[PDB]
Amino acid sequence: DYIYQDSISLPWKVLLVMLLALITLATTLSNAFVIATVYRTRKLHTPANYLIASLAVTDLLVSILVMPISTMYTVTGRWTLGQVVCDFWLSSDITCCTASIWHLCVIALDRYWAITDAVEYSAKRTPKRAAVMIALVWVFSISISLPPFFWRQAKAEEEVSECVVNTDHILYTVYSTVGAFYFPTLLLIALYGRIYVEARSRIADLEDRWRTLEDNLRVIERAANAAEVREALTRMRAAAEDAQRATPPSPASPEMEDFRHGFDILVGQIDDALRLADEGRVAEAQAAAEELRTTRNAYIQKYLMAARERKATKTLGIILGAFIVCWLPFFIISLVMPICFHLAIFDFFTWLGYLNSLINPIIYTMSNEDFKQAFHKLIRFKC
Amino acid sequence: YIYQDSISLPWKVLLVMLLALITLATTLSNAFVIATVYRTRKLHTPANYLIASLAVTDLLVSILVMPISTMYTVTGRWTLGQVVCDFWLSSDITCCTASIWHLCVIALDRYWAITDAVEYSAKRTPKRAAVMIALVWVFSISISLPPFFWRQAKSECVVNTDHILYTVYSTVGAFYFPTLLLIALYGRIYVEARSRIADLEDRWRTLEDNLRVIERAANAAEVREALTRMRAAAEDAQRATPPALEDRSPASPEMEDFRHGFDILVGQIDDALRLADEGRVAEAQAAAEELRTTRNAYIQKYLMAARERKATKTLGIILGAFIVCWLPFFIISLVMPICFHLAIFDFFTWLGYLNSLINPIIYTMSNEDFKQAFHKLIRFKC
Ligand SMILES: CSc1ccc2c(c1)[C@@H](N1CCN(C)CC1)Cc1ccccc1S2
Ligand SMILES: CSc1ccc2c(c1)[C@@H](N1CCN(C)CC1)Cc1ccccc1S2
Repeated sequence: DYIYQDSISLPWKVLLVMLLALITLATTLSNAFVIATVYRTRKLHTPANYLIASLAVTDLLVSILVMPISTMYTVTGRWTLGQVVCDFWLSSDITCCTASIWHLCVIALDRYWAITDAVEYSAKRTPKRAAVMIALVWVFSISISLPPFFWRQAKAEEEVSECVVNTDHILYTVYSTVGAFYFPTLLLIALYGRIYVEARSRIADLEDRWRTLEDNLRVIERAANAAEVREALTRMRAAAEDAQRATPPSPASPEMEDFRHGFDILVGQIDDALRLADEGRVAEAQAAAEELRTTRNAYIQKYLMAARERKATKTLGIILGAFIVCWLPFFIISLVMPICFHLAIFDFFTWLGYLNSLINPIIYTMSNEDFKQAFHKLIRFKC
Repeated sequence: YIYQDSISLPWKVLLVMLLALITLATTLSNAFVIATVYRTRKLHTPANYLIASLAVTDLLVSILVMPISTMYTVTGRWTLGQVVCDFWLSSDITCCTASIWHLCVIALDRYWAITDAVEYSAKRTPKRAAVMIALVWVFSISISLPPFFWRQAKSECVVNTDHILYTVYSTVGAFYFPTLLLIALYGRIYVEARSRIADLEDRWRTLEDNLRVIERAANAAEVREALTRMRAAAEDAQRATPPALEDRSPASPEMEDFRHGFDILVGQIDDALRLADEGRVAEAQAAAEELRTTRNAYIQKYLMAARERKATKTLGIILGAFIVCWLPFFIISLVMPICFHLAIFDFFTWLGYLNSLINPIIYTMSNEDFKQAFHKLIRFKC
């Protein structure tokens, strides 16, 4: 029994409490940054952003209930706080960190329902629905941490020298590891590959509907009779109609209302250029095609931003990517620990795992343009 | 565009040849085991009954799954229709699931055989082994049952991706959960074995040093002090039961020989203590020379514990191979939806099936009962 913390000198001990309390703080500020931004901004009050808020709540509770106590226990190498504190430290640590994974999946589940059931769930999605999901996330995270302590009743010790999870029951060693990490993690990897292709699909959908509207504008311009024109317009009508069915979705930006109003305008123009041929004016419908092209240049160069909506999916992929690299090495290494300086690196991937609670809100700021401007506004880098 | 069409007929033939070889080798290997168990009277145990039902499982892969797979892989098309695609996946999922869970039920028996060695030796019957077999199959079934329960409501054969819920639940409950169970049950028993060898490897160091002492000892106080600690070492060696024999029957003939061997050696310590009371010391040093000869014969024979830890390691090679077989399938399966690629996905499916071959061949290579059973069959020995 040799604690390696003793070999590490006082200069580095200080640097490490400094560094870890920095991380602890950086996490306390970043997640507080998000929760305030959501609550204060009326624009952002959505069942979508509540999940994002309750995620930062969770990651904030790591920087509060877990991370500073870890800061002590990691640097020192001994647990001075006793048994009942060792209890709630692990309980909160598993529960918070569990809830942060399950808030991610409840987020991606809402994003799954926002697309596939876009028609259905837009009515179903209330704050109550977002709230009940949040409640079950915490409640599950609790009942993951609840089993170790029900069993602890047989032995009682006056003094405590160390605080790590119970390895007595293998049953709840696996159950926790999987139920808390593996299961909802693999869930998110599945919900990403799901929605990544969904985005890839609906963009090919509308890009093909654009090639319809693009080529048929060339047809109307080049068509020498009234029949080839209406033929183009009828294929443009059914294309704009089909394109309308598929919509990108969370705060729906003013620009996006403008591309949907850009379609109702465009369909308004297809209805007029048909009335123009009914009036018998063909070379006018070829001037109405010069018109549609200007509406195209107005709204569709702006629609070259549905291409951004697909990239807004990739950012959740980067969360998933970061999330994994953070926690997985812990869960890789934790199972090999009994067989396998080594205890130093186990302590490391716990912090690397806690580092997710920092990394989750900073991504939203970098990725999401709502928060980035909220961010630029606070420090005043952008007027 | 299906790439099976680009692959030429000569290689098509080599691949049905290779896969049907694997299909056969698996049909042969697992039948080899099941026959050996039933036929050998020595081997009839609830322990090997589990080992048999594992080979049963792996045999059903070489039957229900592998020859049908052999076709669908080489051609690239499923000609057999809907109701066949149903039972092919059902059997494939159920068998391959049962093979992971027969492994864990094996390691669960090995866990209860060691840690609860006192308790479970009475609890372990064939009935106890059998009910476990049943729940293994039953679980494996109810993993394959949901796709079909749900399709009732509403050219190629692959698993249902409609419910992401049961895409995951199946992937985890059938593979990830019990695999991680086995990795945990191995790290459990690997250290458990390391512990019981270290206990008695330390007891060896006690009785060795105290023999140096008594050989270098000049007094009755120093000798009797040595003898008391040698007695209590044998008594404290008796609280700890040995791992090779805990997996055996607790009352085995080999076990009584090491416990009676302790009673002999302690009986020898009782005379050399009584010898010091009479005032005879250098006679106890003729008695100490006597102790060394007896101890070496008994300890070199019990030095088969170097073997018990290694008999655990053979499950470690199974766990190791098993994972290397199936994991790449489960690595790739999650990356497939996003990410020529379908060629290698088909490959780790066969590499996964290759486990059904690799499981019984290990028992032969590892277990010395089968190795001799094998040499006898083919007439390897003159
Ligand atoms: C096999 S040991 C094990 C099993 C389950 C869980 C953990 C560790 C948990 N640790 C983290 C480190 N902390 C010092 C103790 C609790 C890791 C985690 C992370 C995120 C969500 C849920 C969980 S549950
Ligand atoms: C995400 S796709 C998926 C999900 C669950 C399972 C499989 C595949 C299973 N495959 C293998 C290939 N075979 C053609 C069909 C069944 C693989 C396997 C292997 C061992 C034990 C249980 C299982 S259950």
